[PDB]
Amino acid sequence: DIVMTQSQKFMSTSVGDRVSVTCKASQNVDTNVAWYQKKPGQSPKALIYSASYRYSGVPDRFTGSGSGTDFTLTISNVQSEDLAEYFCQQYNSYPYTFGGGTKLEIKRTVAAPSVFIFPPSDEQLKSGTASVVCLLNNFYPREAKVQWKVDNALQSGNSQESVTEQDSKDSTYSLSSTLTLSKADYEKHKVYACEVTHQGLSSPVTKSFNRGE
Amino acid sequence: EVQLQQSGAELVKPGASVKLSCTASGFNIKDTYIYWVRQRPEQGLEWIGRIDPANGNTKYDPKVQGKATITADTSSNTAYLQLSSLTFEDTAVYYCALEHGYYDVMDYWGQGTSVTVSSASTKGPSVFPLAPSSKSTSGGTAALGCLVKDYFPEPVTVSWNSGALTSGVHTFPAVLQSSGLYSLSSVVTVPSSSLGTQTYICNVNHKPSNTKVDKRVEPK
Repeated sequence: DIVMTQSQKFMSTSVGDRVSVTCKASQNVDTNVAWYQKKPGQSPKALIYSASYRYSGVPDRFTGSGSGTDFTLTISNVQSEDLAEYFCQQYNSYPYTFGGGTKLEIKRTVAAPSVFIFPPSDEQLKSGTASVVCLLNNFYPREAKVQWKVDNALQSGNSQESVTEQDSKDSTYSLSSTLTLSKADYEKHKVYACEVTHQGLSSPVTKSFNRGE
Repeated sequence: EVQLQQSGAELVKPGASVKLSCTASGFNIKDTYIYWVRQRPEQGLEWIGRIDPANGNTKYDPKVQGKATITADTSSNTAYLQLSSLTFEDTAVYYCALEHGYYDVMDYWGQGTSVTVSSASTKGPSVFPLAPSSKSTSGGTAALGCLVKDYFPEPVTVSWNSGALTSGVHTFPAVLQSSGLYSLSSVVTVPSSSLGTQTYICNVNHKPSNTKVDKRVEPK
């Protein structure tokens, strides 16, 4: 039973520098290992063959070698916005085994988010539920903090956040904080806000809106 | 050109039989070697097997023998993937690809077919819009979207203006609720000047529950 490894769970590089990904195994084969890229939410892509080339690939922005119990893949970010995960296969013989793969964390400058708040749809009131969403369009880095306030009253646990993948062009991030309670709890108050303490922000910016205009 | 399209996602009960399909489209040739591949949402892929239109001696893979069996079709050259005795470990995203390295120099991957092996029933989601407020404008430019709540099968495809919009799009991953259900939001940034009756729609589609609603968004 042939095995393999990436020996790296996650990887983070700068915008332009090169990065060398390793892939090891327990046997020995040459001019047979291929690689793939699982684009974020998109199918895997034929990244290489035999550690040689690949259709419609980069000119040579990525390149790697290594046979036997060792291998690598270096990628020079010459025109590289690409952010995805990459995998090695033992296509030399059955079970054509694969590997652990490693994620790619493009570093970039700190970016502040643009903030917009949205009230529950008037349609959602017909169910007694009220889902209030605080939105963060484009920002960097990942680590941050959100706080909910309703007429000065803090909120805990009653909120959930959804974190997207990384955008192809700008490396900015996007999160959706979802506050939800019964329309009873909802209609009982007038002023609703989300406080936002971002690592790329001086003071927590608190955006709000009043019900009924 | 080539398409290699597969059927939509499915949901069955633990202890069922399933036979998947992946069409040929442009690969009517017999020299292609299509393989079967699983991808659990925990970022884990595997080689299920392969098949040769001419004598496909491959049909299994160690640690998997007995759980699946591939077969082919002669009418439209569609490889069938039979899967029985299904458990929750079988829950993964599956693919098909045609790459004849000694004849061709390119390949293509199928759209993907998602499987859900759970005891719950299908459930169409709830689509509540997100109207752009006066505070949703930041520098003469606003933003809008919509929310999809409460869909049991994970595959939900949010289109916008019928597959015509892509700028500034941010579709969020399926976060689970305490209700045991998924919810996500599909947002997009737009100019505040588009308030003059520039109409946008969340052309969401839920193939499992046959739930297809294209909900428009309007301020207030």
